[PDB]
Amino acid sequence: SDKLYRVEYAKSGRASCKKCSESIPKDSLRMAIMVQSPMFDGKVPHWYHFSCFWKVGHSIRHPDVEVDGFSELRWDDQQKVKKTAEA
Amino acid sequence: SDKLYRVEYAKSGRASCKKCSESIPKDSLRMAIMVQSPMFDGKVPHWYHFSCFWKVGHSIRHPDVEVDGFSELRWDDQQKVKKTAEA
DNA sequence: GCCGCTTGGG
DNA sequence: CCCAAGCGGC
Ligand SMILES: [Zn+2]
Ligand SMILES: [Zn+2]
Repeated sequence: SDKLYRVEYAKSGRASCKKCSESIPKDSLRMAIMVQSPMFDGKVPHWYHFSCFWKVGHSIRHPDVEVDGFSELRWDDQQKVKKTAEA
Repeated sequence: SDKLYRVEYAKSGRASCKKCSESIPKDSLRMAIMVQSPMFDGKVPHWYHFSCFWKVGHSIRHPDVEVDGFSELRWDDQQKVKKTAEA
């Protein structure tokens, strides 16, 4: 995927939020900025809590196309993403 | 539990049959005799392919009460175990 | 318990 | 890609 963002239910509880540095609980809704690695050739996620992600300021117009993983979210959460992005 | 035997769909494909020595395929029906390790507070399974389990002299009168995991098997496999035990 | 395979974080 | 945790086998 060449998308800039990723959203998903946390696969583990081990990722640390880049903003607040607190861990992100398994299964919770988390979002990443996908960035190029300096260790190897490929993208790595910078994970944030859902709310922390928005606090650091993004202009995502069409979440469905711009955020990888969007379509695999529960409808409930897809709507929370769209809603949040628009505001 | 405290039961001597366990039956389940194999959690991996890595276990080797203690009768025939061949690997037990992931998700296949497998059976174990359970033994207490003197090295740690935990039970160790000797796994077997379903068919091989009966060829080594392991024997079962009441699967329902003797074999841990029996009631969680698919109906088909419950009747297979019960039938094979009676035989 | 120990260890290797697999998964996940980076 | 490297490293470490989680899981599975024993
Ligand atoms: Zn955060
Ligand atoms: Zn066998």
